[PDB]
Amino acid sequence: KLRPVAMVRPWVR
Amino acid sequence: ANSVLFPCKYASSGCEITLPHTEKADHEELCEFRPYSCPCPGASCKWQGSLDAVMPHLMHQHKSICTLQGEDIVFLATDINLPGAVDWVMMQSCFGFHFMLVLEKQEKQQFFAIVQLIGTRKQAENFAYRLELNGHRRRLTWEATPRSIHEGIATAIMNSDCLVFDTSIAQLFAENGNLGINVTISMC
Ligand SMILES: [Zn+2]
Ligand SMILES: [Zn+2]
Repeated sequence: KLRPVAMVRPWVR
Repeated sequence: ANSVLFPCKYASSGCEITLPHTEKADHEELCEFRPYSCPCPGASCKWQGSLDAVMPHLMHQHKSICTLQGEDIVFLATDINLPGAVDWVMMQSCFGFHFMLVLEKQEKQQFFAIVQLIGTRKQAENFAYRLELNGHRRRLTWEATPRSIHEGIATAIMNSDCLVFDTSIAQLFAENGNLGINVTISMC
């Protein structure tokens, strides 16, 4: 399907 | 007085349940009138509020969490190979609700991916979600009911009740140190 891609930046604990 | 029923502690905010002490504490953990706490991973935040208030809380205090409109998206987690305990979070908006998409790399290493509804347990039951990892003629899929933020995800994750994979599985699907998770939400 028509799929928006989103980049997610990591967070370190 | 043969015996007595006691009101739920959250009776003030509208719980009409009345119960014998034996199972008061049992009800009061399940109770839906219990305030909602912050659903972000990393509890540096200790906010509480009503369900109506949650989305606004994230919008004010967690501005870096970003949202996508759609029932089919790609959650592209970047820098997947970072060592130690890492979190990735984003929000998916569809069917009038907001969903929290979470990936958690734990230290040993193992990855855990899960979806929670910003809504009630009963609402969460109306939905299904698919998580899927894709590579050349290779696909790993997880399908389950999303958890209500009321319940949270911590015990699910401990029980491996979600998509689980290790760093070596990650490499079969990662491109340039980034992993693309296909998240799809639907009603039922
Ligand atoms: Zn109650
Ligand atoms: Zn918070």
